[PDB]
Amino acid sequence: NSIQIGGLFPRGADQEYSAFRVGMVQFSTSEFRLTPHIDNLEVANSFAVTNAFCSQFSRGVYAIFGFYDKKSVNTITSFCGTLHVSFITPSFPTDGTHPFVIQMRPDLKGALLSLIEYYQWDKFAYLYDSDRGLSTLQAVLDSAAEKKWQVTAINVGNINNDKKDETYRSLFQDLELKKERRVILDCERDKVNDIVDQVITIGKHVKGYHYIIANLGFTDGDLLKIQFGGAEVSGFQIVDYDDSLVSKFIERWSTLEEKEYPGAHTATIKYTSALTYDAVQVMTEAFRNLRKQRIEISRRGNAGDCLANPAVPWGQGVEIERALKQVQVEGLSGNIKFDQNGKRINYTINIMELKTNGPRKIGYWSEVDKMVLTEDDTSGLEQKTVVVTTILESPYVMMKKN
Amino acid sequence: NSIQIGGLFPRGADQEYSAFRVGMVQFSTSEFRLTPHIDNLEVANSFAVTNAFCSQFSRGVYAIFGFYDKKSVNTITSFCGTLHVSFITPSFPTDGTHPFVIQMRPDLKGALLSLIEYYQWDKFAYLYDSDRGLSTLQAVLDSAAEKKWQV
Ligand SMILES: CC(=O)N[C@@H]1[C@@H](O)[C@H](O)[C@@H](CO)O[C@H]1O
Repeated sequence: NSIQIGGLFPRGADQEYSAFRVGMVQFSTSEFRLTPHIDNLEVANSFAVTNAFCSQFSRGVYAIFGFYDKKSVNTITSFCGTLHVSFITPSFPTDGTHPFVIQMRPDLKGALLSLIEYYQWDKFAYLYDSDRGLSTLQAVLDSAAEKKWQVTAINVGNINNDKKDETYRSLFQDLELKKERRVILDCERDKVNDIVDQVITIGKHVKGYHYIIANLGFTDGDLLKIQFGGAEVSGFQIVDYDDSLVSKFIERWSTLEEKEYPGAHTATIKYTSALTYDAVQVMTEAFRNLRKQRIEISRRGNAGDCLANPAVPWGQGVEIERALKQVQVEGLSGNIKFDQNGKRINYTINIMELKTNGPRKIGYWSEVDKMVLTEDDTSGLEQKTVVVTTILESPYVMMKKN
Repeated sequence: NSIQIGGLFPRGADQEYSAFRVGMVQFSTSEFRLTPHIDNLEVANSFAVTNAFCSQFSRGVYAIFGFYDKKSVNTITSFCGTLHVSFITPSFPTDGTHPFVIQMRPDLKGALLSLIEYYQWDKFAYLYDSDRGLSTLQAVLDSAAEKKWQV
């Protein structure tokens, strides 16, 4: 029953962890029940990640669930490659094929490239943050030559917070040199709200400007401050609140007490936390399929010191990989299915534009069909005031007497 | 007075290791010396670098000369940054202020940003590989808007 797993959670991720415990209750059965070992660490420091991963490998876990930053992702991936320990995470996908990793986050690259091709953009800005890797940036730069775009790529990530008001105003005066009106905010939701706060201050949110929020959590941030500005805003949504399964989860989620489960009394859930809840369901059904297939997975003895030289890989970790990558269930992220590399496949991402009446589902793409949604004939406000420009020159346009 | 040192060298790098051996003989003095432990490894595997760093730390070296890739660099920086071990490298610099690291290679990007200015280039082609990295590519793109370049 007690199947041991390793848990690595950042120190600022409250809702992301509280989503893990709710998954532990919803998916626990009488056949068996997972026994997590949790340690809160600074995810950026890779030595602590190395120390914590070895702190789990010694205790004899069968799988590990955690996170990584740009600095620490290499530590996880290579340790899990030689030790055959399976790793499930909601953090960004690796920049290539890495085994013994189960990346719950879907590949956003195919969404953004297509979304730009829908709007027929041939010149746009792209403010990226290295915190989530430059895999998305390498794609737009690669596709810049095929479709003859002219990208204005600015590493907005490396900035300090005490000179933040001076440099952000200094940034848009550089974006003003080309008269740029098409920006892509490839940042995490926190930096987005920091950018959006400065966009209103200088006043670049009026009729004409068009932004893209290039992350899976469009509705997760605060969007009411540029909703009435007039500038069109796009984004991506993976946590579909239209579906019934989520509507059931939100009912139970909306009621819970916020003292025991921090960050849970709201009506929405972050795409990080939502994937955590679904990550439990993958680890559940994986060991469940290990029972039905009659496979022995318990450790023969002590795992030992992780720095084992020569390197010792336990053979029964392979079947845990093969069982994890055969899971095909339904959750908050639509269909959840994994390829031989652990990348999400068969998935569905919604495209949301911000209008006057709040968020609105307008499009969706798939790894086999792009930009399909036809059509959003329902809803619809039917309101528009066209802007006509002219010049005061007689007799075409003259001011009246009174 | 035999001082012990951690030596981290990749496999395909032979002349680099040659130069290290030459430097020791040229600078070794009569009253103290450098006693290196040389772990030849593949620099890309983060576990290997971790495994090799601890083999040097347990042997009790006083400083470590080595290299790093795009992947393994963060393994070195945090490991030395917490253990206070000194690391000396000719690999490309750290994108930031990481202590206990001695970067022998100087900052090339500032020079390239200036040379492009001298030739008065306004549109050009930039070729790069993701293996070495992209910090210079981040730099040319950082000043492509500021200086009106069509990269
Ligand atoms: C070919 C295939 O497997 N299609 C499935 C579809 O049947 C299912 O309704 C949906 C759930 O979101 O996920 C898709 O991947």
